[PDB]
Amino acid sequence: LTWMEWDREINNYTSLIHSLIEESQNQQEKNEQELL
Amino acid sequence: LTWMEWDREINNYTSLIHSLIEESQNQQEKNEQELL
Amino acid sequence: LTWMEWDREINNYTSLIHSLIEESQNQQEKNEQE
Amino acid sequence: SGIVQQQNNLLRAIEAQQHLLQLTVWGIKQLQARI
Amino acid sequence: SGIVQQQNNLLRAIEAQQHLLQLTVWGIKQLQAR
Amino acid sequence: SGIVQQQNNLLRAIEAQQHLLQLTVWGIKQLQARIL
Repeated sequence: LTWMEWDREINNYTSLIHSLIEESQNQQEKNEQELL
Repeated sequence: LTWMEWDREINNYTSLIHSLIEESQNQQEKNEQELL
Repeated sequence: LTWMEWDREINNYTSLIHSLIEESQNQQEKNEQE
Repeated sequence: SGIVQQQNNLLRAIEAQQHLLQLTVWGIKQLQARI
Repeated sequence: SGIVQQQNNLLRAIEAQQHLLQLTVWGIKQLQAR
Repeated sequence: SGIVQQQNNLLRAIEAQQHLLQLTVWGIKQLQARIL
């Protein structure tokens, strides 16, 4: 592993994280309207 | 962002999440009592 | 805390997280079928 | 109901822990550039 | 399905946070190693 | 109960992750005193 690769992996997984969370928000809000 | 701000932002988020976890713990305890 | 200890607590919490996640994988598979 | 609230709780906590992750990533880059 | 999917998302969120954790630990070790 | 019991798991990894996180903070504070 180098500091260059590490940067690339930090970026991608940060992106994945932003991605998954945004998607959990949509599902959350959805699961709630399904409940009210 | 400077180092001094970083320091205070760690404390804030450390506290911010300690409170969140404590709330999750409480709900987990209530969902488990309800489950049984 | 010392660096020697730090290295050990890292390992230990890292292994626990991995047991924890793999269990969630176990469970997640179960839940998706029932 | 309790399941849906814990999901919300879990998510908020994931978010707060993400923001702490960016701060630790920030500090690592700072230090690394400095050397 | 909405509840079960959310659980999958929460898990995947964790799994990826865990990879970010391992990377920062690497980063901290390299710095320490220097 | 499957759902409830798994939420116990994900809550538990959160917590362990939080503590791992607190460990990386410490490491970052030692490194900043030395460097700088």
